Amino acid sequence: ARAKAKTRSSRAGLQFPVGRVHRLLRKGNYSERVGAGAPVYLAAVLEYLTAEILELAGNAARDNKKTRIIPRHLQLAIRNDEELNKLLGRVTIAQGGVLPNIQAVLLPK
Amino acid sequence: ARAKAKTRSSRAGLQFPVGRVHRLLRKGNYSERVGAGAPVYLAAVLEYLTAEILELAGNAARDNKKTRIIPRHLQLAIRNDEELNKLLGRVTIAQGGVLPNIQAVLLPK
Amino acid sequence: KPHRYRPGTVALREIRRYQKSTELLIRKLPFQRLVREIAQDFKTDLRFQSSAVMALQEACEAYLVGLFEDTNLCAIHAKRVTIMPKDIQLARRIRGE
Amino acid sequence: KPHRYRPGTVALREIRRYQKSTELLIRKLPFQRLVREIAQDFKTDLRFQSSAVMALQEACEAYLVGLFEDTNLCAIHAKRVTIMPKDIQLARRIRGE
Amino acid sequence: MDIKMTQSPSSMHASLGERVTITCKASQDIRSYLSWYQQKPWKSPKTLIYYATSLADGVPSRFSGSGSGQDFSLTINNLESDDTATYYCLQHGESPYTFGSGTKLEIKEVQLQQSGPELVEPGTSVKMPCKASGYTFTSYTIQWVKQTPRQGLEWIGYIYPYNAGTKYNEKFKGKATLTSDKSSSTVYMELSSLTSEDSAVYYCARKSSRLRSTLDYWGQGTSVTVS
Amino acid sequence: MDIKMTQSPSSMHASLGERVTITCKASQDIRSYLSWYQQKPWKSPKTLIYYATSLADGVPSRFSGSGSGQDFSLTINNLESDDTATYYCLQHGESPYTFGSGTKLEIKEVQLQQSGPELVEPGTSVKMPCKASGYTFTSYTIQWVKQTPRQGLEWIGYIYPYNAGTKYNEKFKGKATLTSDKSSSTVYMELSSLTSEDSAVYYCARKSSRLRSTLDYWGQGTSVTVS
Amino acid sequence: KVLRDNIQGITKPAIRRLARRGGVKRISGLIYEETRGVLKVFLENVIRDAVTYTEHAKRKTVTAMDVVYALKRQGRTLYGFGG
Amino acid sequence: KVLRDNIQGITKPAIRRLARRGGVKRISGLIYEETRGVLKVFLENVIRDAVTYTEHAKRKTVTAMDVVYALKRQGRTLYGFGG
Amino acid sequence: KRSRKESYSIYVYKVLKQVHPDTGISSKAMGIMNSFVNDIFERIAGEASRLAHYNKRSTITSREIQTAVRLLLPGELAKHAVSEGTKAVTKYTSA
Amino acid sequence: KRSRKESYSIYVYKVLKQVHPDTGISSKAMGIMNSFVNDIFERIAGEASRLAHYNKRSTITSREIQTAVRLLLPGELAKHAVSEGTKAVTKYTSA
Amino acid sequence: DHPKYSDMIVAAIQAEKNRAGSSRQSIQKYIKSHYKVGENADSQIKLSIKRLVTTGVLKQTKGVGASGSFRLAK
DNA sequence: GGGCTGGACCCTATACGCGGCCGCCCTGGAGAATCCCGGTGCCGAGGCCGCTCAATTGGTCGTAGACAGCTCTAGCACCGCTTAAACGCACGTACGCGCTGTCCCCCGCGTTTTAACCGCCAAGGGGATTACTCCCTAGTCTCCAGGCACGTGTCAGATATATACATCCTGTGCATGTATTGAACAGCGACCACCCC
DNA sequence: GGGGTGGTCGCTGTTCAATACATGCACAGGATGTATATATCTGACACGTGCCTGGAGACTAGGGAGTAATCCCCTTGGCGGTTAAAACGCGGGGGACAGCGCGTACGTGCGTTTAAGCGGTGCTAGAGCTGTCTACGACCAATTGAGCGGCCTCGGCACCGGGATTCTCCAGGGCGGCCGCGTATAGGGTCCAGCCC
Repeated sequence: ARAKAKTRSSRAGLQFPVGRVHRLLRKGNYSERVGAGAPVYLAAVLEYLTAEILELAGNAARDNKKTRIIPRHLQLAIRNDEELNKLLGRVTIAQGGVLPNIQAVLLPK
Repeated sequence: ARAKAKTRSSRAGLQFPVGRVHRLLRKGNYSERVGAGAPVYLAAVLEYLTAEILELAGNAARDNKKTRIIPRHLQLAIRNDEELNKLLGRVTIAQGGVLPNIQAVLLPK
Repeated sequence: KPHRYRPGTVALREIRRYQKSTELLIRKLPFQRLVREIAQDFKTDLRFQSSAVMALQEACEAYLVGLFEDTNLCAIHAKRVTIMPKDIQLARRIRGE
Repeated sequence: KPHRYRPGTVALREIRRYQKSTELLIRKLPFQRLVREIAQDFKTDLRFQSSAVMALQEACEAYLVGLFEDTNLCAIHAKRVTIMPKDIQLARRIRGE
Repeated sequence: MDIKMTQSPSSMHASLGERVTITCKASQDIRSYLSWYQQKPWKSPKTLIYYATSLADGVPSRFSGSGSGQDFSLTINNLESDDTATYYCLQHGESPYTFGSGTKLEIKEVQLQQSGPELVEPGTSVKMPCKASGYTFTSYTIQWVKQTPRQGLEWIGYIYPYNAGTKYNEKFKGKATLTSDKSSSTVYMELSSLTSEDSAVYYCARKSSRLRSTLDYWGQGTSVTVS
Repeated sequence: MDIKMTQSPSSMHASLGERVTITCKASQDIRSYLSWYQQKPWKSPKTLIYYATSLADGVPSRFSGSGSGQDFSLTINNLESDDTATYYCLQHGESPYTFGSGTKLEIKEVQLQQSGPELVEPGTSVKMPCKASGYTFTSYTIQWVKQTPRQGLEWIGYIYPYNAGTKYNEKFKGKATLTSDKSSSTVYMELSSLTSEDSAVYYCARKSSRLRSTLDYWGQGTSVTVS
Repeated sequence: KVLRDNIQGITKPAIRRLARRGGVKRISGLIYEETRGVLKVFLENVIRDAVTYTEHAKRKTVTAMDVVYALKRQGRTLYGFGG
Repeated sequence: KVLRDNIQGITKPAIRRLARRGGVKRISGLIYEETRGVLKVFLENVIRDAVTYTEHAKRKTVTAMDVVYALKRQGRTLYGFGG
Repeated sequence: KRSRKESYSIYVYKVLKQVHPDTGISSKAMGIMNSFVNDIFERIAGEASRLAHYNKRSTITSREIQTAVRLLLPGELAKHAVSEGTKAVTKYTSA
Repeated sequence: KRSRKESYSIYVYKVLKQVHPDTGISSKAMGIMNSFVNDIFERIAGEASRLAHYNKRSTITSREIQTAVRLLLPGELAKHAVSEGTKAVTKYTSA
Repeated sequence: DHPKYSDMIVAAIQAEKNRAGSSRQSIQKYIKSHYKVGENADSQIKLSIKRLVTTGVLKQTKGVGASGSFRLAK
C-alpha cells in the first residue's frame, strides 16, 4: 500500500503551500513544463516576504498598543522601509492612510 | 491530388503573415488554445498600425524633401500625434531626436 | 473680545488631524452619483457592486492625495505657501499625465 | 572693437541646433569606459557588444534629455531661467525616482 | 494642380423608395480618402460615408459608398422625403482638401458652438469662435470650411490644438488665421481685409488626426456679410 | 527587562588545529536573532555569523554557529594563528541590543570613515562624524556602539537616513543625539555633558533595515578621552 | 433616472480635506475647479476600462474585480479588494 | 586594467549639449555634478539588470538584447536594437 | 552552420509600398518598425491572455483580441483597428 | 452548496503565529496580505516565464525563479529571499 | 557715538554724490559701517528717511516710501 | 528864505520764454549665421536567385464553450428622520506680487592642451552549433487528509466621560531709542548813576 | 552844572533736561485643544466540525536539458596621427535674490440650510451553476512555395564649395520733457519846479 502522505511544504519545512504554488504555476500558462524545485523555491520566497511584512506590521501595532494588525499598521510597515517602499511603490493600500509628514517651511516660527 | 495552397494572409486580404502570427500566439504560452480568427484579427490590427505610422512618416519625409524614411521621421510622426504619442509615451526611439520646442519665456523681447 | 486663532494654526491642526486618520474624505453617496453619471456615458443601465464603488473611491482619493503632495512641493519650490492651478498643472505634466 | 553676441543669444542657437540634430551628445569612448567601470562592480572580466554599449548610451542620453526638460519647466515655474539642483531634485522626486 | 472633384449628375428628380446613384471623379488618385456629406438647406452638413465605404455613426444602411482611386459612388436605396438635400463628395488624400460641385436631390455628445451672424464693413477684421465640448479637445483637429452660394464649399485650413500646428489653403493664406485656447476649448478664426467677395457662411468642423478619419461633426455656421 | 547575554567561557586556551566551541545563553527568547563577532585587539570587530547560523560575507566555512530560542553556540574547526581574538555574541531581537560579555580565545566596497582620537574636558559637548561610502546611503541604518574595558560593548542607538528615524538605549537618552546629512552621506552623534565614564571608543556600524540583518561593517573607531 | 451634474458633489470642504491629508496649508480659490477637472479625467479613464472588462465578461454589473483589473492595467495596483 | 575615475568623462560640454537638446537656456554650476550623480545611478540600475540577465544565460558577454530587456523591465522600452 | 533568423521586414516593406509607392526606408528605421510590431504584438497577446485567464476561457479568440485592442489602443486608433480587424475576419470567414 | 474558493489566509495566519505569537490580524489586513501575495507571485512567475522565453528554455526551474527574485527584489531583501529559497530547496532535495 | 539721524543721513548723502539719488541700502551700509549705532539701527534709519522726506528736505527720485533712492534736493 | 508835495527821470526787483541737457525712440549699416543651389562620390537599399523548412491541405476526434433553464443574491428604488456637514457672510491679516537695488556668477570669446576617433593589425575567448545521453517531469491511477464552508462564543477595541497637561495668543509691562519744547543761562539793546570839563 | 559812558537790568538767543512718543522684546495668564485613565459593550476574530476534492504515493515513457567537442567570429588590446573638442582664463551684463510696500484674497469663526447617512421594506434583474451537444481547435501525414541568406548594382543622400538671404547688435541721429539763464516790465528811489510856513 501507499506510504503515509507527507506534504511537500512539510518536506521543505515551509508553511506556504508548495502544492498550490506548483498547481498555479502549471495552470498559469507560464511554461509548458515546471521543475520540481521551482514551487518550493517560490513558496520559500513568498513566506519570507510575508514574514517580514507581518513582523514589521506587528512591531508597529505593538508600538500603537494594538494587538491586531490593521491596514494602517501595514501601510506604516511598508512605507517606513525603503526597500519595501520601492517594492510596493506603485501600490495603494486600502484604508492605509498616509504618513504624518509636514514640510518644514509650513511650520510656524 | 489536393488543391493548390492559398495563404491565410491572401484569404484575409492582408500583407502581414497570419500563419506566423498564429505560430507566435501558440508558442508564446499565451493560452492552451488559439482561435482561428485571433491571428487574422491581430494581423489586421498590426497591419493598420504599421500602415498608419509608415504613412505619417512618409509624409514627414516628403516635407523634408527626402525619399526614404529615417528614425527622425518616425520620431516626428509619432510625437506630433496625440494618440500615437500616448500609445508610445514610455518608448525611446534610437536616433530619433526630440521635437523642436523652446519655451516662450526664454525667447528675447 | 472673542478668541481667534491666527491664520494657518487651524490649517496645521487639520493637516495633523487628517494625516493621522484613515477614513474616506469624500462623501460616499455623491461620489457614487458621480461614478454612475460618468459610467452612463460608456454604457446605459449599468449596475455596480458596492465594493466596486468603494474601490473606485479609494483609488480616487489616493490619487488626489498624492497629486496634492506634488502640488504642495511645486508651490514650495516657487517660494509660495499657496497651491495654485499652475502648480497642479506642473505636477501633472512632470508626472507624465 | 570686436563683435560679441549678447549673453543668452548663442544659447538659443545651440538649443535650435541640438533639437534639430539626432547624433549622440556624450563621447563614445569615455562613456564606454564609464560603463565598463560600473559593470566591474557586479561581475569581473565581463565583455560587451558594441551594440549593447550603443543601446546603453541611447537610453542614458534620452533619460538625461527627458530629465532636463522637466528641470527647465521647474526653473520656469520658479520664475527663474537658470536651472538648479533644486530644480533637478524636484523633477526627479515628482517623477517618483 | 489642386485636385478637381467632379460630381457628374448635377441634379436628380426621384420618387420615394427607388434607388439613386451619385458619382464623383478625381483628377488624381486619392487612395480611398473620400467622404460624402448631406446638407439640408440652411443646415450644417452631416457625414454619411467616410474612407469611401464606411458608414458614419448613426447613418442607416440605406446609404452605400463604393469605388477607389478615381471612381467613387454614393448609392441611396430606399428614398424618403427627408432625403431631399445636397450631397457633396470630399477628398482629403492630398493637402488641399476639395469638395464636389454639389448634387441636388428632390423627392416628389460632441458639440461645436459657433457664433451668430456678423455684419462687417470692408477692409477691417473679424474674429469667429468655435466652442467645442463633449470630447478631448486636444485630440482632434478643427477644420474650417467656407460655403458660398456660387462656389459651394471651400476648405480653408485647420488648427491642431495638441501642438498648435496649422495648415492653410493657398487661396486663403494671409486672409485667414487660426488660433486655439486650451483653457476654454475654443478655436478662433480671424479674417483680414474683409471684401464683398468674403460674404459667406463659415463652418468649423472637427476632424481626428487619423488619416482615414473625416470631418465628422460640424458647427451650425457663422454668416459673414460685407457691406 | 533587558535581555542579558551570558557567554559561558570567559577565556580559554587551545592548541592549533582542534575544534573549539563557545556558548552564549539568552535571558529571554530572541527567536534566532543572534550574531557573532571577532575583535582582534586595537581593531574594530568583524561579523562572523548572523541569524545564528548564516556565515557573513567573506567568512571562511571554518566558523559555524547553531542554536535557537535561548541556547546559541559558535564553533571553530581549524584553528589558525589569526583566530586569537575576543568573540562577542550580539542579540537584536528586541529594542535594546545586548552584547555578550566576551570570550578571549588565545592559542599556542563598503567603508565607514570615522574621526580620530579626541581629548575633551568634562561638561563639554562633542560631535563624532561617520562618513559612509560604497553603498546607497539611505537604505541602511547607522548603528552606534560604545566599548569600554569595564562594561564591554554597549549599543547606543541608530539613525535611519531614509526618514531620520531614531532609537536610543534608555541608558543614553539625552546623553546621545543622532543626526544625518543626506547630502554628504555623513552621520553625527552628539555627546552632551561629558563625564569620566565617557572615556570609550565609539563605533558607527552599518545595519540593514531587514530584521535578520546584523551589524556588518564597522568604522575604525573614535577614541574619546575626557580629562 | 438620468444624472447631469454630479461633479459639483465633490465639494469645496472635501477638496480641502484631501489637500490637508496631502499636507497643504493654504489653497487658492481656483484649485477646487482644477481638482474637479482632474478627478473627472481620472474617473473617466478608470471607469472606461472597468466597463470594457464588464462588456467582455458579457455582464451587466461592474465588479470590484473589474475595477481592480482596470487600475492594475493603468499602473495603480490596489490592495484590499482583489479576491 | 582597472578603471577608476571615468565618471569625470561626462564633461561639462557634454552636459551642456544635453541641456541644450533639453531646451535649457541658462545652467547653474552645480548641475554638472548633480547630473553626473543622476547618470551614475541610472547606469548602475540598468547595468545590474543587464548583468543579471547575462549571468542567467551563463554568458560572459553582455548583449544588446540583455540591455533591451533590462530597459523594458525598468520601463524604458528602447526601439532599434532588436527588441 | 548559421541558423535562419526571422523578421517582419518584408511585410513592413509591402505595407510601405502600398501607402507610399515611391518612398523608401532605412535599415535602422526597419529595425525600429520591427521593434514596434513585436512590442505591440506582445502587448495585445499579453492582454488577451489576461482576459482569458480572468474569464477562465482556455481559448484566445477574436473577441479577446478585440477587447485587448480596445483596452490598449487610445481614441480613434481603437475604432479604426477594430474596423480593420473585423473586416479582415469577415473576409477570412467568407473565403 | 457554495463553490469552494481558495486563499492564502490560513498560511498568512500560520506565518503570523510564528513571527508574533500573541498578535492577531483584521480581515481587511488579511485581504491586503492576500493581494500582496498574489501580486508578488504573479510578478515572479512572469519574470521567470520571460527569462525562460528569452533563453529558449521550455521549463521553469529554481534557477529561473532565483534570477527573477534577484531582478525584482531590492537590496538586502533580494539576498535574504535567495537564502531562504536556497535553504528550502536544499532541505526538500535532502527529503 | 551717534548724533541725531538728520546729520548722519545728510553726511551719508554728501559723501557718495550720485546725481540720480543715493539708494537706501548704500547709506544704511555706510552709516553703520563707519559709525557705531545700537541694535535697532536699521529701523530707526528707515524711520529717519521717512520723516526727512515728509519734512520735504530729501527728495525721493525713485521708488516708493523708504524703498527708493533719495536725493538731498539742496 | 527852504523843505513838502507833485510830476518826471532813473535804479532795480520781477514773471516768463528760449537754449542746454539728458533721456526715448528709430534706423542704417557691419557682420556673423543660415539656407539654397549645384557638383561629386560612395555605400546601403532594393532587386534577383537558390533552397529548405514551416505553412498549408486533407482528415479524425475529443472537449470547450455556447445555449437553455433554474435559482436566489444582491443591487436598486423608495421613504422617513436626525444631525452633521456644507454654505453664506463678515472681518481682518498676512501673503502674493510688483518694484528697486546689489553683486556675483554664468555666458561668450579667444588661446592652449589632450584625448577621442579612425585606420590598421593581431590574438584568442567564448558564443553558437551539433551529437549523445540520461534523468526529470508529464501523465495515469488510487486514495486520503488539508483546507474551505459554516457555526459559535468572548474579548479588543470603539465609545463615552472626566481629568490633567500642553500650546496658542495677546495684553501688559519693561527697556532703548527718538524728536519736541519750556525753561536755565548768558549776550546784547537800552535806562540810569556818575565822571569830566 | 551839562555832555557823555560804562554798569547793570530787561529782552532775547542758545541749549538742556524732562515730556512725550514709537519701537522692540519677555512674560503671565486665559482659552482652547490634546493626551490619558476608566468603565461599557458589541460584533469581528479565532476556534471547532464536517466533507470533499485536490494534493500526495507509485510507476512508466520520452524528450528536454546537460555535457563534451569544434569553429570561427567578434571582442579586446595595442599603436600612430589628426584635428575637434575640452580646459582655462577674462570681461561684463543680466539674472538671482533680498528688502519694501500694498491690496486683496484666503483663513477663521458664526448662523442658516440642506442633504448625507442610517434604518427599514420591497422587488426583480441578473450572476452563478448545471446539462446537452455540437462545432472547432488540436494533432498527424505529405507537400511545396514563401521567406530567408547571399550576391550585386546604382542612385539617394551626405559632403563641399559658394553665393544669397536673414537676423543681431549698436552707434549715431531725430525728437521731447525738464532745468539754467537772460529779458520786457513796472515798482519804487531819486531829481526838478511850485508852494506854504
